[PDB]
Amino acid sequence: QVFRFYWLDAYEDQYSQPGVVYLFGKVWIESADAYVSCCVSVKNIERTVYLLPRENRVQLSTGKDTGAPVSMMHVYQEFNEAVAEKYKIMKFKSKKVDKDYAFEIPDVPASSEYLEVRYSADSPQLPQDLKGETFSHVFGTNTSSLELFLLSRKIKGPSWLEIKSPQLSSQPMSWCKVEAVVTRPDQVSVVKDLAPPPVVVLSLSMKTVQNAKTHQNEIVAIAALVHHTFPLDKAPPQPPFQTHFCVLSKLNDCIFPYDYNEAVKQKNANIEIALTERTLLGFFLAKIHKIDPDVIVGHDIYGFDLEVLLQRINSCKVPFWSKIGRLRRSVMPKLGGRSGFAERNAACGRIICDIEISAKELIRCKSYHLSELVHQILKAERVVIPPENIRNAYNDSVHLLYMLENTWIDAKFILQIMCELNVLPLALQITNIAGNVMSRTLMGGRSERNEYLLLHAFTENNFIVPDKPVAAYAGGLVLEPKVGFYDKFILLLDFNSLYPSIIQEYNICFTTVHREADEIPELPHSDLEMGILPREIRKLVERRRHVKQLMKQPDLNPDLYLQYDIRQKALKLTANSMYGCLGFSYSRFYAKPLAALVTHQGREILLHTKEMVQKMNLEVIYGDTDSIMINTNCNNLEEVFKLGNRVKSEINKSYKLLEIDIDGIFKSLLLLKKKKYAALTVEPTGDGKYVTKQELKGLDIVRRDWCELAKQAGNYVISQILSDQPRDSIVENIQKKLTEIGENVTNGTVPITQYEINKALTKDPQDYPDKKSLPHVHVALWINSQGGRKVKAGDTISYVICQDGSNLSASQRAYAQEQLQKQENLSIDTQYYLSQQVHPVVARICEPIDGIDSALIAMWLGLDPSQF
Amino acid sequence: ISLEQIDGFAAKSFPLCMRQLHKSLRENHHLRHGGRMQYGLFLKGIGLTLEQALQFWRLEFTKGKVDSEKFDKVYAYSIRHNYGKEGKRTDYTPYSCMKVILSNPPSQGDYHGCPFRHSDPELLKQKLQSFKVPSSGINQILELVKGMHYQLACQKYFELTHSVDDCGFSLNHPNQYFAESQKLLT
RNA sequence: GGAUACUGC
DNA sequence: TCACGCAGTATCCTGT
Ligand SMILES: Nc1nc2c(ncn2[C@H]2C[C@H](O)[C@@H](COP(=O)(O)OP(=O)(O)OP(=O)(O)O)O2)c(=O)[nH]1
Ligand code: SF4
Ligand SMILES: [Mg+2]
Ligand SMILES: [Mg+2]
Repeated sequence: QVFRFYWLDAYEDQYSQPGVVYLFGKVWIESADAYVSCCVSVKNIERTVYLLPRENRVQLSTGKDTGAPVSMMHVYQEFNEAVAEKYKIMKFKSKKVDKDYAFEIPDVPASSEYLEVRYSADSPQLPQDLKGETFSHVFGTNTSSLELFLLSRKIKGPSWLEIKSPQLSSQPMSWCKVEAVVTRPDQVSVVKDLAPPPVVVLSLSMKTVQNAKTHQNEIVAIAALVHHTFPLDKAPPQPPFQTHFCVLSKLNDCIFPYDYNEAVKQKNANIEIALTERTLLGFFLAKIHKIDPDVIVGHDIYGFDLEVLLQRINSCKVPFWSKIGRLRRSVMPKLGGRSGFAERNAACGRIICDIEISAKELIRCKSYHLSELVHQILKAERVVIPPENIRNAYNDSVHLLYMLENTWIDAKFILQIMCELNVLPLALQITNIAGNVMSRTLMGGRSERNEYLLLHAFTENNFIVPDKPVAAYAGGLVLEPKVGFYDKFILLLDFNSLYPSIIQEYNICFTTVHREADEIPELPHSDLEMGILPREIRKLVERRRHVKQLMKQPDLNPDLYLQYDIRQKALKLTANSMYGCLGFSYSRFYAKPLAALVTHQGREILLHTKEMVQKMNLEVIYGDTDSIMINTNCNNLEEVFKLGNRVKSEINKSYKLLEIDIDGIFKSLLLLKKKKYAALTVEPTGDGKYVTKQELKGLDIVRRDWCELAKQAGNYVISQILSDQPRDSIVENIQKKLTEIGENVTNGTVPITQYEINKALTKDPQDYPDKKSLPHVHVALWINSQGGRKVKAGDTISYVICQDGSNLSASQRAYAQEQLQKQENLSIDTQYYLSQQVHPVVARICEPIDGIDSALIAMWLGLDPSQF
Repeated sequence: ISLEQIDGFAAKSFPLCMRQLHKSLRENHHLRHGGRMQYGLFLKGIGLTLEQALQFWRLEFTKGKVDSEKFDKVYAYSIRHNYGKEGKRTDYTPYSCMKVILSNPPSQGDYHGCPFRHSDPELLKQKLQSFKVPSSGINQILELVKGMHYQLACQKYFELTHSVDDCGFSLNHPNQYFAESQKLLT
């Protein structure tokens, strides 16, 4: 009778079914001795509201204070007589609860005796500002059903749940294989200490064609790779896919080249050939229903894939669209909205993994296109099928099979990328730590995770959480640097988890600091008890520390090490966001005072540390909000380390939880400007020996808005400047290289790929009012004018600057690389690249180096040294 | 034209708007954006060449406790653009009195715009008194200002300051003011 | 004055 | 229905 199942996703519809939450997941069946999909419908999640009594009766805010003391009986009587009848509430259950509160609503005491009213969700909803004669405020009027369920039942992330006395379903309500109905929320509980079960995964890739007349994208091929036992707590399985299925549909006009029958016969029997897009979509829906994946992964799934899928299903009136999801519904969700919430609802109950979002969150790359992602992660080359050749490929069996295999290879690449980054296990870990739903975690963003973390933390500790919403302060301190070149060891001292440690040490929390609805609040007293925000922060920090210890294990696999590093980064970011949300205007926990205070304390700390270093008669040359660079003025590494230790201890002697550590020993340093420098980090191997690794921070060479050519040039220059060669020789070499570059440009020998400049779009192409002045936007517009996939906000665009005889400014002469390769009037504007890409960068890298000045550099490149 | 003589011109030929802008510039060695645009366009109109204007602005701003390289980094492009050297590369004409009156409205800390329109009557009276204008002339200028015909007020200023009974020209451009003053004097 | 980028923590 | 904070460097434009 007891139903034990692992829950993965939850879906609620606030408008159709009030008080119903649809949990989805896996259940164990002995008859098939396997795991099957299950859908449990929790019903009757009653609304709960909290009424705050007044200290003195007020005559409906007309006569003001009357002097009559108010007790819980008065509040209950007022609610039963006036409010209930007025707002059409039939039946409710009321009790008294002593609850604490510290947030941004004034006149609400720290700890008060609220009246808790529980009534069904079918009744109307009380207004937020409802004020009577005995109660001054109402909390929880617009709380969602899923939030109430998760917080009341203390459910945090995917886990094992036990249901007592489940009930069957009168009629089918889901496409799963097992169903159950819970008539109360108290019947669901969480059982700890059990392993996650395997979850099916389907990686899908689509290939379409734009029919010009309708300007609508038509699907011509789909490929999918399916794994039935993908783990959520172990390494990815090798190979990453078990089975596969491919479907290919003839266009509305073209016909097969009278050999597709033989081609498919001799190739394989797993390819399904259909004649009309309706049949293709129907077969895809049937296959999805049969396989029943818990995770569907793809590239641009939220943006293009699922949107086009739903659009084509609607256009073709393909029966049983709800198969795409897991719940059987009649009316399609409205097509539109921000991000992919409509797409998420269309696929309700199925986790969706867009490798673009996960790649943006986890790693950093110049471009997040599939080709670049495959190049940077899998280290492989992906061929590109031109958009204009897919239509023409319906002229030979070989070409059509090649197109289908290209789709298959794209699906395989997507699955491999998913496996490499550990997207799924990391998503599970983050979701468990925070407490949100997994789909929300995989949709990206940071606000929701911290929101749910603090929600759980406060609810567990008997608090009333706020109601969901319906350069503003000083930050860090950047010390003025002593720009130059340093040929001696530079000791970098960095604080460990600065802001989290500040929150812990000084006990900064909602319940500790006294805010007043733009001045820095005073530090909380030291006689209090640690709040909720500090404790949570501590937990996160400890997690990170443990991961770091794992990373420190000797003789560890490279790949695994990298994974651990990623994990560490994630956790760090989580903590930092737990700080940053405190100053997020649209956050559920906006506490700008607190955040300000945090930053202020950080500044103070840095100042003090600098002072101490100077009191030790050392030299301080840079610091960015938690760090100090010290010019050791020595060449004996051991001695440097000794000094490190010494100062380290000294600093630590002033703090309890804060700590400072040696973040690196630079053999040489080239400090150009605030947050722009390069160095040779010293990694010690033992016996006094050490290796050197080049490190760059903020230089144009590590920026994506400069032509690769220039970047490489600068890199070479840096390698020359940071070495130990005699300065004169260094300069000579630099000159030589620059001249080489000049020649390579003048003869046009440099590969075209090196002439590209990449830039991202913050808005859509149309919103920019400077379509002419902004080059990248121009290119985007051209792309959208062409007959291929459109470019939208967040999509990086690569462009080249060329010559056309227009005699316009460079900003107006941008062109797509393909365009340059196609048109017979466009040639690369050598001059520009030599004058505004290589020369600036190099000059800024050579500013503090004696013997090299702008003029000279220009000369070495063949430019005219007059206007420089 | 020489930079040094520019100050001299500010004594007589400069219309009151440019006089106010120049006084503020020499008092503080810095102008908000509107003042920069207006004064740069006017100095372009009088004839200050790109090299001359660059030198003047460099020398004036360097005294404001800013890095020398910062000027070439930031304001050089603006100075070039005023002379149609970059961007669309258009020989932008000097502001017309109609534009100045209907251009960006000055606020606290600003000194651009037409003083006759953007100065309170008491402030305009004080300024006119400061320039040793005869009491009758100051009263006449104030009366014209109250009539919303600020261009006529500037014409009266020109008549009084140049010791000419009638201006003889319809003042509709600050460069016209400077040209008429130069014609009368030189 | 404004607009467009992306580094640092 | 959404969306972490702030400090800092680099480039480019201002007609109807
Ligand atoms: N809100 C926010 N703050 C950040 C972020 N990254 C860094 N910070 C701030 C808060 C950190 O405490 C402070 C110090 O920067 P660090 O890179 O040295 O990180 P932290 O000291 O916390 O840890 P670590 O030195 O890597 O062990 O900078 C971020 O992504 N978001
Ligand atoms: S009327 Fe024209 S020239 Fe005279 S002060 Fe006003 S803006 Fe300057
Ligand atoms: Mg740190
Ligand atoms: Mg400014």
